[PDB]
Amino acid sequence: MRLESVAKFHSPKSPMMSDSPRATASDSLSGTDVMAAMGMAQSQAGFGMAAFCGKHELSQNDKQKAINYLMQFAHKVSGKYRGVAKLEGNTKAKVLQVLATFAYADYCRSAATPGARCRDCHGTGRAVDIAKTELWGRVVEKECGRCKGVGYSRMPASAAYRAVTMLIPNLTQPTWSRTVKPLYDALVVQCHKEESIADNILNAVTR
Amino acid sequence: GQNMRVAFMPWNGYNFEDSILVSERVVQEDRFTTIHIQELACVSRDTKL
RNA sequence: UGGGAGAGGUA
DNA sequence: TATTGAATAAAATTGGGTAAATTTGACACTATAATGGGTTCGCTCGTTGTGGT
Ligand SMILES: [Zn+2]
Repeated sequence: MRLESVAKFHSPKSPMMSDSPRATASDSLSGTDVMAAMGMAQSQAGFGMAAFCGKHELSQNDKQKAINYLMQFAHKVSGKYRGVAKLEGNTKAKVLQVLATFAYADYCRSAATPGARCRDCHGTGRAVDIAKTELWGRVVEKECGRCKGVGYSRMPASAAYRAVTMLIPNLTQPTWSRTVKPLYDALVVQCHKEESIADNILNAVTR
Repeated sequence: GQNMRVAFMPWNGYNFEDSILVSERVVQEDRFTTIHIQELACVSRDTKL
């Protein structure tokens, strides 16, 4: 909708290659007032802006901001999950830290993650069926059967499980799926929710 | 330039280190008012698009 | 857009 | 009266390979005779290495 133009604007100055430049007007916007509007829209909807900049690897310092906001949300929301609600203070802080970091890395994982692109489709998730081109004449496409359309290898949730059972050893996989993993999926759904509400507030500001 | 009635005296530090204090009648009578003509251009070029 | 020369000038 | 660990089946992933498309890079266009190039200074002063009786 509105947010990805700002991610275009976080780059350095790229060289132009065209004819007569410099419209010199206020047709869309400048490049500094977009950052000023990001500043005006930070007192509310800062979670989604921090998560979006951490996801798209522009301003690689608000990854820790997004992990801290997710940790605060998990501290506020942990009173409805039976596996985490009985633990003691610093141990519950450390399990919330480790599953917040893994949930944020799962939200961040797209086809630009190093070691995550599909082998066949090279990320596009769209290969050409040769038989339908031979019978139709025109060029066709299909779904990349190895990646199954998404274009990248998804993050398995058991990585957080392996990283928490170095700290909680007596927590096996069935109770991990029963009363811990809903909190992890709640964290990634909260990341997507905060990014959507930040895009909504950005579009409300720069309108 | 113009011939200016000039007094040689320090005036409250307003001519401190090679500074000049000027009456408002020199600005009213428009004595040192200069005209500055400036040329802007606009070229209509043949873009390949 | 934005780089390099050359010339002159101000403190 | 639940909840949880062992087992489990289905689905996603992964490393390897593989036959078949397909892309890459290189070529290719032909006869009278013809046979060794155009740059650079009044533009001071200290240092340092390299070469020389
Ligand atoms: Zn694929």
